[PDB]
Amino acid sequence: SPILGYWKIKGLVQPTRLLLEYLEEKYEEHLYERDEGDKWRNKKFELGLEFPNLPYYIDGDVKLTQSMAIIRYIADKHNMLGGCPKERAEISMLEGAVLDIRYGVSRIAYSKDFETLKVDFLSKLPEMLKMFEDRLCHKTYLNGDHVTHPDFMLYDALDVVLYMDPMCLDAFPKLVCFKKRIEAIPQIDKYLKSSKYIAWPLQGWQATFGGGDHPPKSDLVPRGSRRASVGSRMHYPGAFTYSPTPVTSGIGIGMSAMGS
Repeated sequence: SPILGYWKIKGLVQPTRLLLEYLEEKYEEHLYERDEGDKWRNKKFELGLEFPNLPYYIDGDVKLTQSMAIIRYIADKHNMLGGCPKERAEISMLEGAVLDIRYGVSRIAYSKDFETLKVDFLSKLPEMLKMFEDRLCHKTYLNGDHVTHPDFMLYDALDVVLYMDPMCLDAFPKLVCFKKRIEAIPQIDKYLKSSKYIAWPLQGWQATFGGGDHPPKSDLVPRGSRRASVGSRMHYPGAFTYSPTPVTSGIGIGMSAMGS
């Protein structure tokens, strides 16, 4: 029996949590919360662990660690890494291209001036989110018709990003389909819906972003609300508060100029 260890947070072990789920895998995690920081420390080394750390994993003869060596290992056991050095290069490139955003936040997330480094991260994100959108043209998952580990990596990355700016995906309807498609997976459909699911925090309870015991909206910040309007409150079952509008006023119609 494998025992995945980590904190009771999304962190680095979330996507491996989504792969185990998706592969109907048997495992029992060793969750650690803020309180028991002393728990993991009087145990850390009594694990016969080569390179002590979190997330960890024990398959019996395999006392392994390192955040991403596990997810790949698990992805190895089932022939998911790659068949040839050619495509094994793709998965690692999708992997790494995902880690640029996953890590993008997890460097700026615990900083003092996250609020400022926040604007500059979202500035490169819409350029990164095109590399993944573009790649989905005629593709269920990043690598086509089958699922790969960097899929729960993109899902996780996409999930998190949607907390910084819940608008940074609109221009990307193919990435939103992608997310909605992973969630539409039974094994992933009955995990995000179980107790196992760890919906918070995003990083660590000590993270300026994705931190805390609760996920309220509280802070965050808009901008385009300092100008005119494009809202409407007519049959728009929203959720946030970005009042939509109508497509035109009926049909094409052209011409026109407006007035004020």
